[PDB]
Amino acid sequence: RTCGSELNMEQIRRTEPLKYQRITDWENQIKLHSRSVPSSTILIPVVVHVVYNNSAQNISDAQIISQIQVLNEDFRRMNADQANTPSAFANLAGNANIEFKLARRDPNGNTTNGITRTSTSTETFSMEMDNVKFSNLGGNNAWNTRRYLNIWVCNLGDDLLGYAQFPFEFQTKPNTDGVVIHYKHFGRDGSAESPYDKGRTATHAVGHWLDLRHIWGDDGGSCSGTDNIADTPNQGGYNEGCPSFPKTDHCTNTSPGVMFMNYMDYTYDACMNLFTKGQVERMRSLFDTQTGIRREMQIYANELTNP
Ligand SMILES: [Ca+2]
Ligand SMILES: [Ca+2]
Ligand SMILES: [Zn+2]
Repeated sequence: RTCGSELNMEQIRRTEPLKYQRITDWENQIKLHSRSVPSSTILIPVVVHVVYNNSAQNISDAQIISQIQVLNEDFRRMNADQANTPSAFANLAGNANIEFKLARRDPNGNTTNGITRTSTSTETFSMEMDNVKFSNLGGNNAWNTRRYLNIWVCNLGDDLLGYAQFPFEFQTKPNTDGVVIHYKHFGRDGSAESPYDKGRTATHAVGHWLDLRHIWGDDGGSCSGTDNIADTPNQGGYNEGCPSFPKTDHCTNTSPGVMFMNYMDYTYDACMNLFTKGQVERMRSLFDTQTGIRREMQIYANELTNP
């Protein structure tokens, strides 16, 4: 598994002090136990931009709808494989109470099914250029990122499964906010290629878009980086595949060990089955009705997701 949304804090501090200051300011300013975090289901209008250079990349509506279903299961703890969560970690599992719905009104007020399809001469898209997010670079412009979650689906290449933009970048880069997913790994079963065939590449990416970091701290394997979530055990490097429970490492060397089945690890889709309650608090805090960076998304979410 490969994702382009690392936050290697040691590297950022050494090379980009303004970015480092923005992240530390971000972490100092989060108020998880605020009275103005909504208690109700948070509704997210989604628009999926299919950007395709061949027929394989022009994935079906059924395939896209299955991804929306997977997001609703994972973000509402309605995933059947929650039965796989070790009992030692089950008391920490969270229900984000976030719902996703394809948009039914586009930004100019036209009716839509929430899926855009754009043909392109670009053979492979680059995370560095973010070219998939711009019509003039062969991709497709984002839809008002204060009101829609944009999910681009394209050919990212054999190595990258997806990438997201973090919320601390929203103020400086609002037009590229959203998530990009490799077309081979979008939706559940169907055209999705094993072992990333259960729609978890988007769950993981959407977690980044909702302020979560890789559980091991993007620190090359050390015990020094953090994901800023206390209820995710300190972890060395990423886990891949599907380890056996319990897996201990040099950072958490006692049972129940590391939470390799967390969506924010790098394990196979079928190996993942939970967010924690700490991760859920972080995600929902973005919708704080007083200071939540994504609070405007709830104002017209109902109108934008009704035909
Ligand atoms: Ca942690
Ligand atoms: Ca680590
Ligand atoms: Zn990631």
